[PDB]
Amino acid sequence: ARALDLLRGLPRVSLANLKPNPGSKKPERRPRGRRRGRKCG
Amino acid sequence: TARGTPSRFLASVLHNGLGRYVQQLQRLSFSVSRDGASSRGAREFVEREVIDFARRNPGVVIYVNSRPCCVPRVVAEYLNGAVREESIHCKSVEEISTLVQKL
Amino acid sequence: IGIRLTLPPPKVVDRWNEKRAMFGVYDNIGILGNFEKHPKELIRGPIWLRGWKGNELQRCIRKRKMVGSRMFADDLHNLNKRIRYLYKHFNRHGKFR
Amino acid sequence: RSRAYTPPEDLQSRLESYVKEVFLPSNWQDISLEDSRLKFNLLAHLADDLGHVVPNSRLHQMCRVRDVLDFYNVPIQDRSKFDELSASNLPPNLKITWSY
Amino acid sequence: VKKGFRAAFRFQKELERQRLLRCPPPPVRRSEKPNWDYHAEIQAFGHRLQENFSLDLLKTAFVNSCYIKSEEAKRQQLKSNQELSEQGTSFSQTCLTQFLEDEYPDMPTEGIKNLVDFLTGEEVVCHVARNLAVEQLTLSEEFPVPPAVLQQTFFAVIGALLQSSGPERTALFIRDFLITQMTGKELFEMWKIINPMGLLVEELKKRNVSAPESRLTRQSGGTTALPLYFVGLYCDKKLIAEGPGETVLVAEEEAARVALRKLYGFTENRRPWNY
Amino acid sequence: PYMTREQERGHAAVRRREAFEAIKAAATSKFPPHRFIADQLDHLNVTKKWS
Amino acid sequence: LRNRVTDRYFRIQEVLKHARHFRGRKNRCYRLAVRTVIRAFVKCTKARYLKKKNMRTLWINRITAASQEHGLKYPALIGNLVKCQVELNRKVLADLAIYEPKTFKSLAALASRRRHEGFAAALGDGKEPEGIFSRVVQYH
Ligand SMILES: [Mg+2]
Repeated sequence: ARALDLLRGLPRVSLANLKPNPGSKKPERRPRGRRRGRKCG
Repeated sequence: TARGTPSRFLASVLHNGLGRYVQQLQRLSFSVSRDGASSRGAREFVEREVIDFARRNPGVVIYVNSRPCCVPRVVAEYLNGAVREESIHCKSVEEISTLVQKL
Repeated sequence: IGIRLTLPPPKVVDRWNEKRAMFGVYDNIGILGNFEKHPKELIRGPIWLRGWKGNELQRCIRKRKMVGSRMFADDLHNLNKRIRYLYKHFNRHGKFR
Repeated sequence: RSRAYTPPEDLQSRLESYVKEVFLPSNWQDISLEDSRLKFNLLAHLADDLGHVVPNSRLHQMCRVRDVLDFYNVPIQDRSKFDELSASNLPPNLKITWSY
Repeated sequence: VKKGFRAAFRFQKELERQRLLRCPPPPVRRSEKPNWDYHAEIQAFGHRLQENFSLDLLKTAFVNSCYIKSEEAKRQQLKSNQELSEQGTSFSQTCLTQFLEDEYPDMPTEGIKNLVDFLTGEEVVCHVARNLAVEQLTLSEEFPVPPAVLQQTFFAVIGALLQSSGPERTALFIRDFLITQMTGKELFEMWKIINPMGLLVEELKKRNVSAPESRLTRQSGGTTALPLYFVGLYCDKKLIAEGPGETVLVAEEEAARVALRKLYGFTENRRPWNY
Repeated sequence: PYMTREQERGHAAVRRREAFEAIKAAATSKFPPHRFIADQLDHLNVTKKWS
Repeated sequence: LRNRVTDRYFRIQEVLKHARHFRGRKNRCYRLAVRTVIRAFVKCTKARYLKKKNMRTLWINRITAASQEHGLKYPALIGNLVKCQVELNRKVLADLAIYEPKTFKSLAALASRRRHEGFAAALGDGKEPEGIFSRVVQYH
């Protein structure tokens, strides 16, 4: 694992570094604004 | 819109190109939080490029103030007294080297 | 013009409060305590929704069947009306069928 | 306690004292350190002789006295950023104040 | 009471801006404000003008005499500006007259003396010194720096430059900053004359040319309140000038100036300054 | 016309087939992109500070 | 109300600052001021098409003015400066009418001499030598 040596130079993982996997969280689509809500779908 | 905003004519300061070209930038004043997430790109500008920028323009004196700020700023002062304070909050290194070379 | 003319009193926040410093302890009590307990026997709340998630029609139907015998009378009549409303909403109305 | 470690000019020599005190054959820069007594003793000398510990993240990486030799001939420099910039040739149109 | 900090913080900083549009502060100089370093800003000064000053000599070209008489009166609870603003005023009063005579070898001694009285007077040179950031590098007693002091200080900078690179650099530094100030100006906007028809007769008698005849070349609307005349100035049936005007005595006075601008080589389509 | 219909029969069939086989190989080569340890560990940088 | 909007003073003031110079109640009341700021912003971008058009008919009207002092017309000047391969546009030609009128007397002379060289060429249709100002400089 070369990836663990990359962890040495990075700062420590806190609860302020966390990020879900890209694709795991979809954006919630809510009816405000010109596109999403006029008759709101 | 142009009726809602002022106007002016095309002018240089002191006939800037006739005899010699005088760089109109006088000062640059960065304020970068050391422990602060918004100044993370601007910390690398002070790291990498603020030495390299300070040798392409010797007539501009640069200050890096490095205090507890929440929104890092660059205060560009010109020879005629106009002050442009632009905010480099959460910008990359690339977006600041274009920001500062534009000022 | 509802915006305050003075800035509000400061929010101090104790990050090393006893609740925050020991937050999370025994969340993993099953997988490294020989499974004698589940992590949902740590959750403390209403007796009907311990270790159980549902929408509002599943929640009021479950609250009625578990705790409706000792609910207050004008508070129970609101629950039967609410179940009768959320039945009609969730089963008869909506965009998708 | 300061982390400023400078590799001395004689690290190749002081190590040959320290392999020989942990053992002793030739090709003394390629001993496999798979014994833990032979790894603890060699690395508890080199910390107490030099003031520079092996980190836990690099501890399993050193299986050869080749690999212990080059951990000690790198320098560790531990300074603040104001110390790092002001000792780094600032041009005279550059002022760095540090309100901290 | 809606909770939250950020709108109350924006609104607090946007009421401070309204406190400055109702109660703005009096001007303080750049020295007693944050981000200032005087030995820095004097080095960076010369690099802007592309000139190699010598910093002991440039630093004292900002120490005025009035600054000194406050420091010693405050010391109860330095070399001046004067030596360097004497070599820098006498040089730029003499290096300017050499350029204006080589470019216009037909202007008299009375006009070029008044051209150099304008380029070295207080109102051009304190527009040059204010946009070259001299006003922020001075040491003086008061603020904003009065044009007695700022016209004095800017020539001590030219005085410092003369002893640091000599005339063959300083004849440029006046050509690039004081000579460029006459660009896009008419002649009698600097050298203001009374009765140009008097000044035109004697210049014409000097070149052994006879009298100019005032004469009405073109006109329009002579019985209205918006007339136009063109008064042509004939010197033996050749015109040397003609000028317009609202009435006849305005157009004859202005055609006298049109003649002097052609006589002196200060016309509008004259050859520009070579830089 | 320079040729007739009998002369241009199949005269571009080698390039016309080859052009579609690049349209077909464009369409049958859809996949999710490679996902790296680079873009994941790079989010640890958001708490980078100075000493 | 769990979370309500505190930033609403600053959203009103992005639209009211653009309406400050208006008349009546469309500078103060946001509901009227948002329909006029929108309509002012629609007119501002559709006037980038009419600034360019209205400049050119102003240039054409100033060229028609000055080419009639010299006897020509606008089409006899502009079409004939093309046949002399002189590719000056309308903005510069209106600038020469006002600010350099000895040159506009030269361009009205060049356009008219080429105009006479076209009548005198197309009378004897067939092989006749071109005028001096009728030769094209071909580029290759
Ligand atoms: Mg609507």
